[PDB]
This record gives sequence, C-alpha cells and structure tokens, in this order.
Amino acid sequence: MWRLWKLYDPRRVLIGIFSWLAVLALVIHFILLSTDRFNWVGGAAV
Amino acid sequence: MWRLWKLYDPRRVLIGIFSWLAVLALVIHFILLSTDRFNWVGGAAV
Amino acid sequence: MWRLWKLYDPRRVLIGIFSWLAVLALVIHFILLSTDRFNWVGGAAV
Amino acid sequence: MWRLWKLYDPRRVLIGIFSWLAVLALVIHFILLSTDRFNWVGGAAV
Amino acid sequence: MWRMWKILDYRRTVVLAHVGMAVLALLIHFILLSTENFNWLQGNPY
Amino acid sequence: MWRMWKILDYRRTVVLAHVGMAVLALLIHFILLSTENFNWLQGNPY
Amino acid sequence: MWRMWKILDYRRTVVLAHVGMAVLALLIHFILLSTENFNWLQGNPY
Amino acid sequence: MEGTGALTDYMNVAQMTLYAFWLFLAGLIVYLRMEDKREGYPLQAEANENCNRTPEKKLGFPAPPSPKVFKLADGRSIQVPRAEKTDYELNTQLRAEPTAPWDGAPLEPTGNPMVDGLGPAAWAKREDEPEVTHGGKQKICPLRVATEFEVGMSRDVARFWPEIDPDPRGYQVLGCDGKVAGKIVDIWVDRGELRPMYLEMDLSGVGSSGDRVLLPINFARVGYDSKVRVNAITGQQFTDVPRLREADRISPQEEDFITGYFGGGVLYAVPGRTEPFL
Amino acid sequence: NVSDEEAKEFHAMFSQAFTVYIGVAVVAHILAWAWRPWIPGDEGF
Amino acid sequence: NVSDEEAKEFHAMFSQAFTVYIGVAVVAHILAWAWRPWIPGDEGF
Amino acid sequence: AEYQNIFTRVQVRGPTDPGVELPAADWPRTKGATHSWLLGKIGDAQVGPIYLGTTGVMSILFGIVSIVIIGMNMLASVDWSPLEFIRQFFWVALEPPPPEYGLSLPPLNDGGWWLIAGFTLTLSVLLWFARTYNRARALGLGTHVAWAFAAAIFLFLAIGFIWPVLMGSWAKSVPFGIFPHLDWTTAFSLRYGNLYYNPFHMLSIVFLFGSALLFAMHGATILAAGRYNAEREIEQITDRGTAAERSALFWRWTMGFNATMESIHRWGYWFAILCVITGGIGILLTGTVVENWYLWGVHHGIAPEYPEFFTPAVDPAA
Amino acid sequence: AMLDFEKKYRVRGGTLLGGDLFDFWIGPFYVGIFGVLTAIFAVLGTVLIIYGASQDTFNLWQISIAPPDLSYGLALAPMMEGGLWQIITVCALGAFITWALRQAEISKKLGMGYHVPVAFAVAILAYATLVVFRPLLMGAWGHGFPYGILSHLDWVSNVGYQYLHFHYNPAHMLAVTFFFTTTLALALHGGLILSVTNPKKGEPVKTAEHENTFFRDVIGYSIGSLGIHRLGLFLALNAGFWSAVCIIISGPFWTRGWPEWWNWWLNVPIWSWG
Amino acid sequence: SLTGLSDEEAKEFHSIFMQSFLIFTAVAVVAHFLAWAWRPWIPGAEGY
Amino acid sequence: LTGLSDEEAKEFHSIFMQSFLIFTAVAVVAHFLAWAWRPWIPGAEGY
Ligand code: BCL
Ligand code: BCL
Ligand code: BCL
Ligand SMILES: CC[C@H]1c2cc3[nH]c4c(c3C)C(=O)[C@H](C(=O)OC)c4c3nc(cc4[nH]c(cc(n2)[C@@H]1C)c(C(C)=O)c4C)[C@@H](C)[C@@H]3CCC(=O)OC/C=C(/C)CCC[C@H](C)CCC[C@H](C)CCCC(C)C
Ligand SMILES: CC[C@H]1c2cc3[nH]c4c(c3C)C(=O)[C@H](C(=O)OC)c4c3nc(cc4[nH]c(cc(n2)[C@@H]1C)c(C(C)=O)c4C)[C@@H](C)[C@@H]3CCC(=O)OC/C=C(\C)CCC[C@H](C)CCC[C@H](C)CCCC(C)C
Ligand SMILES: COC(C)(C)C/C=C/C(C)=C/C=C/C(C)=C/C=C/C(C)=C/C=C\C=C(C)\C=C\C=C(C)\C=C\C=C(C)\C=C\CC(C)(C)OC
Ligand SMILES: [Fe+3]
Ligand SMILES: [Mg+2]
Repeated sequence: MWRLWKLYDPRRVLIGIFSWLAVLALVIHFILLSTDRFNWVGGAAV
Repeated sequence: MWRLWKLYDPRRVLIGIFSWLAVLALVIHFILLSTDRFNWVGGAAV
Repeated sequence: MWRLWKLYDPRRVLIGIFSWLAVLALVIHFILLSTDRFNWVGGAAV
Repeated sequence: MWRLWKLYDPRRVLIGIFSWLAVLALVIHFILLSTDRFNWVGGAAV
Repeated sequence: MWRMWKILDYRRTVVLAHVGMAVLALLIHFILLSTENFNWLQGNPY
Repeated sequence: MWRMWKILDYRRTVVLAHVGMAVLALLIHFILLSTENFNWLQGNPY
Repeated sequence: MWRMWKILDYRRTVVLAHVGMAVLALLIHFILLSTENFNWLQGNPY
Repeated sequence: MEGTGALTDYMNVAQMTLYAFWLFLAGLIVYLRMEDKREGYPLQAEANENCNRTPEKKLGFPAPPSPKVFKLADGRSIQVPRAEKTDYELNTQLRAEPTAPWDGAPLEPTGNPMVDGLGPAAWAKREDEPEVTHGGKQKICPLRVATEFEVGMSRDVARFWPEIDPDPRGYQVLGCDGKVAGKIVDIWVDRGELRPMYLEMDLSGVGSSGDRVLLPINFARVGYDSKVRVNAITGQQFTDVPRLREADRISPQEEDFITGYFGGGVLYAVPGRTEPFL
Repeated sequence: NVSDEEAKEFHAMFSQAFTVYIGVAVVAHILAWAWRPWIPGDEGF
Repeated sequence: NVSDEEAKEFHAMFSQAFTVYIGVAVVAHILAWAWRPWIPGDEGF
Repeated sequence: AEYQNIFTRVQVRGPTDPGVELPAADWPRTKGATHSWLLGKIGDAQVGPIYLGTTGVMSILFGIVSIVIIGMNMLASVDWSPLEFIRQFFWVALEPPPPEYGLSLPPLNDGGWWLIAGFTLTLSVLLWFARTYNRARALGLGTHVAWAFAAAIFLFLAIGFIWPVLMGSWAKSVPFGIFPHLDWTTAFSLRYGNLYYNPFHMLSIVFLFGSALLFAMHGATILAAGRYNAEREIEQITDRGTAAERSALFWRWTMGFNATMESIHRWGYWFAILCVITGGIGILLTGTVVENWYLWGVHHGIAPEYPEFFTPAVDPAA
Repeated sequence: AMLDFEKKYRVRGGTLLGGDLFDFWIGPFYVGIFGVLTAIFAVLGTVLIIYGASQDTFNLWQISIAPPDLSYGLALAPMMEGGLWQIITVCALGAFITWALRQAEISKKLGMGYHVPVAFAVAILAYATLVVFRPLLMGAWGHGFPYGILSHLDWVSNVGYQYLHFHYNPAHMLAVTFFFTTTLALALHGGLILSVTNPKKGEPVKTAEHENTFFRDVIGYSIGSLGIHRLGLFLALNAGFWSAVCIIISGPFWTRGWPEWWNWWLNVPIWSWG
Repeated sequence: SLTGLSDEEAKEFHSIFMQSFLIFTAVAVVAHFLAWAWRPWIPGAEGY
Repeated sequence: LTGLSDEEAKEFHSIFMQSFLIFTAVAVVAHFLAWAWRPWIPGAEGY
C-alpha cells in the first residue's frame, strides 16, 4: 500500500484529501443545522 | 443580347433564375392557399 | 494677442471654436423651444 | 518641510491638489444645494 | 506669479482652462434654470 | 511531525492558514450572530 | 520611530496616508450627515 | 424564518451557498491574478521611485507564481518568464532620456526612436530561429517558396471582381506623405495561419530597385487602384526598414523588428504626431 | 526648460485675458444682483 | 536602504505634520463634544 | 486613414488542410473540404472536413431523434399545415407533462413525447461532450473546451432535469419552443418572486456581462495589436513578442493591472463557465430552499424601500 | 514600479489634449489629461452618490439615487428630488467619455489601433441610450434608471413589464442571442487557447494547426486565430448595440406589448392559411 | 534627489506654495465669515 | 530589507512586539471604556 505514494504526489493527495475533508465537514455541520433534531445553536427540544 | 452571356456566367444566371422561380412559385402557391377564394384544396365556395 | 496663433495651429482652433458654437447654438435654441414663453413655433402667449 | 519637494514633483502634487480642491468645492457647494437651509438660490426661510 | 508657467505648460493650460470653464459655466447656468427665482426664461415672481 | 514541512511550503501554509482561519473565525462569529440564543449584540433571553 | 522609514518607503506611505485619511474623513463626515443628532446642516434637536 | 433551507433563525441554505461561492470566487480571483504575473514580473522598481534611491523588485499582490515550463514541439523545455528576455530588457541601454527625473516621467528619445526601438517602435527579445509548422515546413515563407499557395481565395471572384479579391503583386507603395516607396514583388504567407503576413517590396522609388523590404499587412491598406497606402511611415522612411538576415526566411525576432519599425511611425514618422490635437 | 523671459510672456497674455474675463464677469454679477439678489433673507426673497 | 540621517529627516517632517494634524483633531473633537456629546446615556442623548 | 483589421483584404488559398494526423484507431475524416471567400474575409476560409466517430454519430442520431420528435409534435399541433407551421413557428412547442404526473412517465401526448425528446436531447449533448473531450485528446490538447461545455451542460441539466426532479414534477421543466421557453423563463421569475433578487442569478449576470465585456476588451485588443501579430497568440505565450507587451501595457496603464497572453484566456474561460455555473446553482436553490426571492431579499436587507407615491392597494381577500 | 519590459515603451506623445502637462504615469496608471478629468468626474460622482446614500440608508444594496419625477420633464430638478441623479449622470457620462479618450491616448502611445476606445464607445452608447437618448425621446429625464445596486433591478423589471412580455421584443431577442453567443465563443476561445498551451502533461505545446483541426473535427468549421477575435468583438459589440436598439424602441417606437409586435408575422399573406 | 530639484529650488517652491496656500485659505476664512453671518451652521441644542 | 540578518530580525521582532503590545494595550483600554458605556455580554434574561 506504500506504493500509492510512488504513483501520486504526496503533497497533491494531502491537498486534495484535506480539501475534501474541509468541504465534507462544512456540508455535514450545515446539514445538521438545517434539521430540527441536530441544531445545537437552535436549541430545539427533542 | 447574346452578348449578355459573355459577361454573366451562364451557370450563375441559371442558378439565380431557378432559385428565384422556385421561391416565387412557392410563394405564389402559398399565398393562394392562404386566401379563402383560391385555396383549391380548402374547397370553399365563391 | 496675435502671439496666440504662434502657439496653436489655427485650423485646430477654428475646428474647436466652431464645434463649441454649433453645440452651444443648438442647445440654446432647444432650451428656448422647451420653454412656454420663448417657444416660437408653439405659439405661446404672454 | 521644504524637503517634501525633494520627494514629490511640483507639477504632480499641484495637479492632485487642484483636482482635490475642485472635487471638494463642488461636493460642498452641491451638498449645500441639497439642504433646505443653505440652498441660497432656492431661498428658503429660517 | 509668472513662475506658474515654468511648472505647467502654458499652451496646454489655456486649452484646459477653456474646456473646464465651459463645463462650469454651463453647470451654473443650468443650476439657475432649475431654481424657481432665477429661471430667467420662465420668469416666476421674485 | 516536523517532516510535514518537507512536503508543503511553510511560507505558503502559514499564510494560507491565517487566511483560512480568518474566514473560519469570521464565519463562526457570523453564524452565532445569526442565532437568537448566542447573538451577544442583540442580547436576547436565553 | 524614525526606524519605521527604514522599512516602509516614506513617500508611498505619505501618499497612502493622505488618500486613506481623505476617504476616512469623508466617510465619517457622511456618517454624521446620515444621523439626526449630528447632521449640522439639518439642525435637528438634540 | 421557517421552511426548508433554514439553518438558524436568520441563516438559510441559499445564503450560505452564496458565501461558499464568495470564498471560491476569491480563490479564483487570486489564482487568476497570479497567472497574470508570469510576464514582466517581478516589477522593476527603479532608483528614482524609492526614497532610498536604490533599485528594487516588487512582487505585488498576489505574488507571482513559480516559473512555468512549456515543453515545446521541437523538444525544448522553456521556462516562463524567460530568462533571456528579462536579461535583455534589464541590460539594454535605452537611447532616451526621461523628460523629468521623478518616477512616471515619460522618456524622450535622444537619437532616432524608430530605429532605436523606443516606444511604439520597440521590439521584444525573441528567438532568431525561424518558426516551423507541425510538419516541419517553414512557417512564414514568401509565395515563391510556398508555391502551393496562390493569391486569391476565390478564382471567380479574383477574375470577375478583383477589387474585393485583390492580388497586390506589382502594386505601388505610398507612404503617409503620398510619396512612392516602390513596388510589391512578393507576398509572405503563414503556412499555419493560412493568411498573408508581409508584402515584400523593392525600393525602386526611394532607393535601390534590387533592395527588398517587408511591409506588414496590417500596416498596408491595399487599395482599389493598384496602390498600397502605408499610413505608418513616410515613403522616404521605407529605406530604414530592418532587412532580413536571409532573403527567404524571417525569424520571430525580425518580425518584431519589422512590425516594430512601422509601429514607431505612428508617433515619429512625421513631426506633430507626438503633439496633441490642442 | 522654459526661460524666465518666455514664462513672463505667457503670464503677460494670462494677465490681459484674466483681467478682461474677470472684469466682464464682475459686471455680470453686479447686473445679476441689481436684477435679483441671490442671498436670501430670514424670510427668503 | 536609507541612511539614518535621511530617515531622521523623514521622521522630522512626519512628526511636524503629525503634531499639527493631531492637535487640530484634538481641538476639533473637544469642540464637537462641547457642542453635542456623541456617547449616549442609558436614556439616549 | 488606417487599416482597421476588420476584414482580411488579401487572401491566399492553398491546398485543403486535411488536419493533424489522428491515432491509428480513429475513424477517417470526411473527404469534403472547400474554401469560402466570404468566410475568408472574417477568418479561415476552409469549410470542413469534419470528424465523425462513435460519439459523434450517436450524438447526431440521438439529437436527430429529439429534433424529429419536437418537430413532428410541433407540426401536429397545427394540424400538419406547413403554412400554419411557419405562421406559428415561434409559438409552437413540445409541451412538458402536466403537473398531475409528478415524476412518473406520462402518456406520449401528455408530456411523454416531451420526456423522450428531453432524454434523447440529453443523451446527444452528453455524447457531444465525449466527442469534444476525445477530439481534444486525439490531438494531444487539454480538455478545457469539453469542461467548459460540461459547465453549459450542467445548467441545461439543472434547468430541465435536476431542478424538475428536485421539485417532484416534470411540469416544472421547459417546453421545446421558441416563445414558449421564453414564457417558461418569465413565469419562472413570476412564480418564485423576481429572480432578479436571486444572488446566483445576480452572479450569473455578472459573469455573463463580464464575458461580453472581456471578449469585447480582448477581441478589440488583439485587433488593435494586430499590427504586431497579436492574433498569433500561441507564439506570444511561448515567445513574448512586442504585441503581448503592448496588450499588457495598454491595460496596465488603463486600469492599473494587466494579464498575459495566456492569463487573459483564463479570465475569459472562467467568466464564461462561471456564468453558467452560478446560473445552475441559482436555479437549483429556487423552489427548493427559497420560495420567494423578493421575500428572501427583504429578509437579508437587500430590497430597496420606496417612499409614498400612490395610495397602496389592499387585498380585498385579506 | 514597472514590468521588466515596460520602461522602453513609456515615451512622450499620443495625447489629444494636455500635451506634456499631464503626460506621465502615477504608479501603473497613465494619467493624461483625460485621466485627471476621469478622476475628477469619478470622485465627484462617487462622493455625490455617498451623500445621496447618507440621506436614505447606507446599506450597500439599498443605496439609490433616483431620477426625478416624470412631471419634471427635461428640467433640472431639486437636488433631493432627482437633481442629484442628474449631476451624477453628467459626471458618469464625462467619466466614461474621458475614460475612452484616455484609452485613445494610451492606444496611440503604444502604436495600437483605436479598437478598444471604439468598442468602449458602444458600451457608452448603451448607457447614453438608457439615461439620455431614451429619456429625451420620451420627454423626461425621469425615464433613466436609478443609481442603486438593487433599485436599478426593479427599474429593469418594471420597464420590461411595461411591455408585458419583454422577451418578445425583436431587438431584445437579437441582443440576448448576441450575449449568449459571445460567452459561448468566449468559452471556446479561452478553452482552446488553454488546451493548446496547456496540453496533457508530458505533451508539447501545440500549434495553430491543432486549433484549426480541433474545431474542424468538432463542428466542421474553424474561424482561425484572427477570425475568433473579429467575431468575438463583433458578437459583443452587437450585443451592446442591439441592447441599445431594444431599449430605444421600447416606448419611443413601441408602446404596446411586445408580443403584439409579431402580429405582422402572423398576418403575412404567404402563410395566413385563412 | 528625486524630482531633481535643488535644495534652493525646493525652498523657493516652498515659499510660493505656502504663500499661495495662505492666500487661498485666507479668502476661504473671509468667505466663511460672510457665510456664517448669513446663516450659522452649528445648530443650538433646540435645532435651528 | 528582504534578506534581513539574524540581528536585524531580532531587532525588528522586538519593535513588532512592542508595537503590538501598545496597540493591544490601547485597545484593551478602549474596551474597558466601552464596557463602562454599554456591556456586550448579556445575562440569561437579556439586557
Ligand atoms: C482671441 C483670443 C481668444 C482667447 C485668448 C486667451 C488667452 C491667451 C488666455 C485666455 C484665458 C481664458 N479665456 Mg480666453 N480667449 C478668447 C475669448 C474668451 C471668451 C469669449 C466668449 O470671448 C471666454 C468666455 C474666454 C475664457 C477664458 C477663460 C477660461 C480664461 C481666463 C480666466 C482664467 O484664467 O481661467 C483659469 C481658471 C481655471 C483654469 C479653473 C479650472 C476649472 C476646472 C477645470 C474645473 C473642473 C471641474 C469641472 C467643472 C467639474 C464638472 C462637474 C459638472 C457637474 C459637470 N476666452 C478668444 C477666443 N484666453 C487665459 C487662460 O486660459 O489661462 C489659463 C489665457 O491666458
Ligand atoms: C504641507 C504640505 C502638505 C502636507 C505635508 C505632509 C507631510 C510631510 C506628512 C503629512 C502627513 C499627514 N497629512 Mg499632510 N500635508 C498638508 C496638509 C494637510 C492637511 C490640510 C487640509 O492642511 C490635512 C488634513 C493633512 C493630513 C495629513 C494626514 C493624512 C497625515 C498626518 C496624520 C497621520 O500621521 O496619518 C496616519 C494615518 C495612517 C498611517 C493611516 C491612514 C488611513 C489608512 C490608509 C487606513 C484607513 C482607510 C479608511 C478606513 C478607508 C475608509 C473606509 C472606506 C469606506 C472603505 N495634511 C499639505 C498639503 N502631510 C504625515 C503622513 O503622511 O503620515 C504618514 C506626514 O508625514
Ligand atoms: C422583466 C424584464 C425583462 C427584461 C427587461 C430589460 C430592460 C428594461 C433592459 C434590458 C436590457 C438587457 N436585457 Mg433584458 N429583460 C428580461 C430578461 C433578460 C434575459 C433572461 C435571462 O431572460 C437576458 C439574457 C436579458 C438580456 C438583456 C441584455 C440584452 C440587455 C442588457 C445588456 C446591456 O444592456 O449591456 C449594456 C451595458 C451597459 C449599458 C453598461 C454601461 C457601461 C458603462 C459605459 C461603463 C460603466 C463603468 C462602471 C461605472 C465602472 C464601475 C467602477 C469601477 C468598477 C471601479 N434580459 C426580462 C424579460 N432588459 C437592457 C438594455 O438592453 O439596455 C441597453 C435594458 O435596459
Ligand atoms: C458593449 C460590450 C460590453 C462592454 C464593453 C467594454 N466595456 C469596457 C470596455 C469595453 C470594450 C473598456 O475598454 C472599459 C475598460 O477599460 O474596461 C476595463 C470598459 C469598462 N466597462 C466597465 C463596466 C461595465 N461594462 C458593462 C458592459 C459592457 N461593457 C458590455 C456588455 C457593465 C454592465 C453590463 O453593467 C459594466 C458595469 C468598467 C469596468 C470599464 C469602464 C471604466 C470607466 O468608465 O471608468 C470611469 C471611472 C469610474 C470610476 C466610473 C464611475 C464614475 C461615476 C461618476 C460613478 C458611477 C456612476 C454610475 C451611473 C453608477 C451606476 C451604479 C448602479 C447601476 C448600481
Ligand atoms: C460557457 C457557457 C456557454 C456555452 C459553452 C459551450 N457551448 C458549447 C461548447 C461550449 C464550451 C462546446 O464545445 C459545444 C460546441 O460544439 O461548440 C461549438 C457547444 C455547443 N453549444 C451549443 C448550443 C448552445 N450553447 C448555448 C450556451 C452556452 N454554451 C453558454 C452561454 C446555448 C444557449 C444560449 O441556449 C445553445 C443553444 C451547440 C451548438 C454545441 C453542442 C452541440 C450538441 O450538443 O449537439 C448535439 C447533437 C445534436 C443536436 C444532433 C442534431 C444536429 C444536426 C441537426 C445533425 C445533422 C445530421 C447530418 C450530419 C446532416 C443531415 C443533413 C443532410 C442533408 C446532409
Ligand atoms: C416535422 O419536423 C421535421 C421532422 C421536418 C424537422 C423539423 C424540426 C424542427 C423545426 C424542430 C424545431 C425545434 C425547436 C425550435 C426547438 C426549440 C427548442 C428550445 C428553445 C428549447 C429550449 C429549452 C429546452 C430545454 C432546456 C429542455 C430541457 C429538457 C431537459 C434537460 C430534459 C431532460 C430529460 C431527461 C434527462 C430525461 C430523463 C428520462 C428518464 C430516463 C430519467 O426518465 C425516467
Ligand atoms: Fe485570444
Ligand atoms: Mg408555456
């Protein structure tokens, strides 16, 4: 599995994975904000 | 007037005439079909 | 004041002055038309 | 304070200062024309 | 202050003076035409 | 983990981290300002 | 704090200071003209 | 508010989608401005712009990207911005004097600005190897060697309405002052661009009839009366148009020499062009 | 570049034109004030 | 870069303008405060 | 009196360019190529040849099927009259399904023909995307044109497929007609409260107007520097001539900043595709997460307020 | 500071006015006399806009300098009743015109043709149609559009619905066709140049042969390196010009609904069929 | 120096600049005195 | 200026930290005055 890093540039994969992680975290957090049950700032009662 | 064809290329004159005649006969036939009196397939009375 | 024409091409000055006169005259006439007292063709009464 | 002209060319600062004064005078004169109290040609009362 | 022309080219300043003062003079005349008491063409009472 | 800086530029990452954290700090403050329970400027009841 | 000019170009800083404080001072004067207690031209009660 | 899309009491999905696009648009704007800084950068701050009276380099904002390698068809990996062009520009001694010592003062040429490459007469430092097509032919060649091209896109238009499909071979050339400079002997065509680029003329009117000079087509106004009118330069000035190193080829450098010389006529061909209308 | 002599000649033509323009303009404002003064009073005009 | 003497001449010109500008600004704000204080109380102005 | 680089005065015709050689698996190009004097004035005179491969043929077949379905339904709506077809040419359309069908498959004459026309039209444009992609790769070019086309596809799919699917009815989609799809455009704005207040419609217009602004700026600059062979832009990117410097200096002196011969085409490329991408996002937002765009603008404090000029109307049914 | 090739181009001459007096650069900007004027006009108009904003609201989108009432006709209005708009209009017009004249000074200095100032004159023509020509024909400066980011969108909405379906405006359908086509052409032009100079990694920079071959492979025609910039300028300038035509005929030359305009097409004797 | 002005030229331009500035300012001061006598622009606590 | 040495970097750093301390100190006082005018952290009831 270590040969993955002789195929792709380690920096490029680091930049792409972090960008995907940042986008996904933003998308999920706002997905929870748009629902009633998981809006922590909204303080909705379950 | 035979000299008219030493000036104007016969093919372009004949193509021009044919294009005019085709458009004109189509336009006259269409105009007749648009009228109530001369629509021969609409079958109206005078 | 004749020294003025040592400084500018007389042709460019005649173009410039007659351009001001043409635009200024049209604007003054148009302003007079736009009034209800100096509009001569409208037959304004006083 | 004379050394300011060892830094800025007199032609450019004067062009910029005069452009600033022209903008400033028009803005202040026009702002006064906007107000009811200082519109001198409008001539309101106090 | 004749030294003002050793900084500003006199030929170009004269031209700039005329065009600029033309704009200002038209602006002021147009402003008076907008007012009620100084529109000389409309002639409202004073 | 110091070897992280043999992959991504430290000069580039530091600057993009300040910009990135600028957006994130601004975003979270503005998200809280858009609530009612955490808008400290409005000071709604909690 | 004359060592500041060993870092920042004194000319460009001075120009930047005048343009920036120009816009800032216009901004603040306009803010006061937007209010009701500090618009000195309107002269509302305080 | 309430409904689908609400994220808080004020924030909604469309609004946060908008700010998400703001962050992207900024990152794209910054990226685009960096791609803007691969030619002519870093900026050369001259001594007379800085209070310390020393030349410097300004990166600007955003700072320029790292150098970019264009691999070329002939097997030559060139880097951008190119080192030889930057080195030529920074070392060339301009034959001009600033009209004032302060920064932003225009240069006033000392000698002849047209042959010295000042202002509109200026040329870039380019390659001296003549360009080739993808197949290896000479890219810009005259019609005497590029014999597969014949003048005139339409044979019938060229034969019956030659005014709109002209053949400028044998045309007289006139300068901006109406004087006859010579006769067009040949046309140069780009094998890739499939267009005329230069009108080779002799100097039979103002010099040796055996001399050959290239007139760029965009400076030539091919008339309807067998005369080509060049507004760029005076007829007498056709003699100083730079000559080709080889009579049958032109390098990209000589293209910048020749088009540069004619472009310089726009200001320097006759007195008064530099001078304003008023 | 301009010498003191050619500068003074430029100022000479400036002064003749400035005084004629200013002089006729002053008359224009005196006639304008004789017609309708433009400084309103406490009650206006 | 600039020498110490050039940089000190820069800062002498700066300090002169800074003091005049800030002095006028302090006076102007003291006048504006005597006119209409701009910090409201709990009940307004 | 100077030559304005608007029409090519002198043209030179040689043999037809058969194109750069393709890899030894591509279909042969067509053999038909002729030169046009009229087109040679504006630019390249050669018309044809054209490549047609698997993706090209299947895109044409899917597209022809779509055009036949739309055209025959258009013609059928006027009782098959070619005269009435010309009279009503801008008004006829293949109508989308009525709202009652939702996302199901409706009968042919009740939006079924529309759904088939939309499906084959979608397939033809997607295959055409693969065609633009492969023609670039076959020449060893970047796939920039295809992805720019993909950006235009996404707005086309957002308008016609994704947004109607997100809304749960094929009725929300746009009919295949000239004036009818203009009726759809206006009604869309009426229904969801003035699309002007949609911010991604604002951005879409920013990049659309900026695209016309950019092409006007760039096209005028390349023609203006045509005296220095600016239009040979590939040579200027790899070998910066004086035309590239005068183009950059012209805009640096004008607005304080410039581009390069290469970066200008990045600006124009991104402006073209951002126009169509913010367009798609704006369409996907309305109806789904924004009901009324003016009310959205009021909420976010962007609606101007207007002083009294008339007596406000009151809803009698309030 | 200057580009590393910029110095040799900064010469004297090319002005239309001002001569040597304003013929200099401030930083990257060439100044000229029309740069000083465009600066005075632009600052005057912008500061006047902010003053108008201070009188209603500072919210950036809700700022609005509106034209006067139609009842004012062509008269200049009180400052707070559209006179502020009128001054901003003459300031913006002067700012635009001196900007184009300044670009003309820059054109001559670099030996370029006047394509840029003229192409900008079309944009100025469209604004002049919006605030001068059309308000003139209709008979009131109040027909121009307000100066506000969101208030001029309501003007476009209401002026469009003054003709009940503005999509049927024949000149507007032409201008929209030119706008859509020019961004299509811009996508193709920008993309094709990037595709050649930035091929797949490991490939040489291609030629103008590949550019012509690409579009002949795709659509069967290629307009060429020179044709794409003539057509690109043509499509964008027709976009501006037909914008001017579509709005100048909306009200001065057509007062009914635009769909009704197509009544002549429906009545052509060739295809009436009744 | 930058701008190529000798120290004496800088000092001479300074005196004329400061003179032109005081004359321009003095006229403004007078104009403001006339403007204030016409209508004061600092409202009292009760307005105008 | 771009290639500062160690002694020049240490000298610039101390002046930067002194400038930042003065800037922060003046701001801290400004906040202590702003709190005296109107506090900005509400209680559970609000303001
Ligand atoms: C036969 C001789 C020539 C002639 C020879 C000369 C000579 C020689 C000179 C003049 C000069 C002047 N001439 Mg002359 N002149 C002639 C006859 C005239 C007539 C006439 C109707 O007969 C007029 C009205 C003028 C007018 C003028 C003045 C512009 C100027 C004198 C005042 C001055 O010093 O301005 C100076 C005032 C300024 C420069 C102020 C600048 C104003 C700026 C530009 C304001 C810009 C802001 C803008 C208005 C903002 C617009 C916003 C709006 C809302 C649109 N001339 C004839 C045609 N004239 C003198 C001159 O121009 O010197 C410079 C001068 O030396
Ligand atoms: C006598 C010859 C010159 C002159 C010679 C000098 C010299 C020499 C100097 C000055 C300096 C100053 N001069 Mg001066 N100055 C003159 C006469 C004046 C007059 C006047 C009407 O008489 C005024 C009001 C000024 C004003 C000023 C200040 C800008 C500055 C002193 C304060 C400072 O240190 O800035 C400090 C402020 C900053 C450093 C930041 C400025 C603002 C920045 C850019 C951020 C704010 C932007 C703002 C928020 C944007 C608005 C928001 C928008 C809505 C987005 N000068 C005359 C014309 N002047 C000094 C200076 O330039 O300091 C560097 C200085 O050394
Ligand atoms: C409901 C309303 C109607 C409608 C009513 C109108 C009305 C009314 C108008 C248009 C106009 C247009 N409409 Mg319509 N239109 C509708 C729907 C559409 C749709 C669509 C999605 O359906 C499209 C694509 C269009 C497209 C168009 C364009 C053809 C045209 C605008 C371009 C233009 O004028 O450029 C011209 C560009 C300019 C005028 C810009 C001027 C630039 C100036 C010279 C420089 C400014 C510089 C600036 C100040 C610098 C800023 C400072 C710096 C950044 C620091 N409309 C609907 C159906 N439409 C307008 C038009 O054609 O007018 C000419 C117009 O008036
Ligand atoms: C005609 C084809 C297209 C086109 C072409 C075009 N535009 C051009 C050019 C060309 C060829 C230039 O050379 C010139 C330029 O140099 O651009 C960088 C320009 C330009 N087009 C611009 C903008 C612009 N173009 C637009 C449109 C178009 N431009 C057309 C679609 C639009 C639209 C559709 O809205 C805008 C906003 C500028 C970036 C620039 C011209 C800069 C200029 O004139 O500067 C003068 C000085 C100023 C700072 C301007 C403001 C001065 C005013 C007094 C204040 C503002 C008044 C205004 C009425 C406010 C209105 C605001 C409300 C509507 C919100
Ligand atoms: C950046 C966004 C902009 C954009 C970009 C863009 N468009 C693009 C592209 C790009 C980058 C392409 O590469 C692609 C293209 O081919 O460009 C030339 C395309 C394209 N954009 C097109 C249209 C288009 N783009 C539009 C818009 C836009 N395009 C955006 C504004 C619009 C609008 C405004 O609505 C339209 C209508 C096409 C011309 C083309 C893609 C063509 C396509 O997908 O065709 C599919 C196949 C068919 C329709 C089949 C039918 C075609 C013929 C009738 C078949 C003929 C059969 C036979 C060969 C002959 C029979 C007759 C016999 C008698 C001989
Ligand atoms: C009789 O005519 C003959 C045969 C002689 C030829 C003449 C043909 C003529 C004249 C045709 C005229 C055509 C015209 C003028 C058409 C006008 C078309 C216009 C203006 C269209 C404009 C917009 C239309 C859009 C945007 C359509 C969008 C539809 C989409 C995107 C549909 C997507 C559908 C999909 C993807 C289908 C999914 C089906 C699945 C499988 C998902 O269903 C289960
Ligand atoms: Fe291009
Ligand atoms: Mg419909």
